[PDB]
Amino acid sequence: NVFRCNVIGVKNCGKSGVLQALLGRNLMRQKKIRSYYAINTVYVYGQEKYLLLHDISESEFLTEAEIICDVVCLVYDVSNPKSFEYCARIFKQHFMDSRIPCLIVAAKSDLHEVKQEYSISPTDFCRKHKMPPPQAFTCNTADAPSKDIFVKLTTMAMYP
Ligand SMILES: Nc1nc2c(ncn2[C@@H]2O[C@H](COP(=O)(O)OP(=O)(O)O)[C@@H](O)[C@H]2O)c(=O)[nH]1
Ligand SMILES: [Cl-]
Repeated sequence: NVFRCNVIGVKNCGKSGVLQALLGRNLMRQKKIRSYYAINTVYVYGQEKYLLLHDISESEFLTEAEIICDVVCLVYDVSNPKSFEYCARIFKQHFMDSRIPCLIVAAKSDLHEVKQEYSISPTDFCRKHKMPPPQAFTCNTADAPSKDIFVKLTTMAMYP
């Protein structure tokens, strides 16, 4: 089965990097490339699934067409202290009452982590809203980026 995931975060938070990481391309190969969607096979419990990622550009609000999905990937940049505030805002605005599972991903984990300019820490925010702990991620690797978050996203997408 095919599952859809909306990747949401500020400009230059690493959304495009997440999509290309699904395609198995590290940051090194990405920067030598001149879509807002990405799909690949993801295996959960030995079974073949398809995960379709949607790059959602930073905006004031999301339309009903942008909201519908099987799982939401809230991406913030650990080197950008204003990145998580957007994720929290979008969540409360569209997904807090949607019964759609959300996963907060701390992208660019290879960089130095700074204090986010939000009243609630990303860790506390996840605990407050029954969400999994913030998932560390980076596509700036020697080999292909880890597909751990994609297995987890697909797993959550299989919720009824
Ligand atoms: N160090 C590091 N830099 C990254 C990573 N992912 C993206 N970047 C850099 O962040 C910049 C913008 O990221 P981008 O993928 O365009 O995010 P987007 O605009 O939200 O889709 C690019 O110049 C990338 O080189 C990462 O995992 N590690
Ligand atoms: Cl954007």
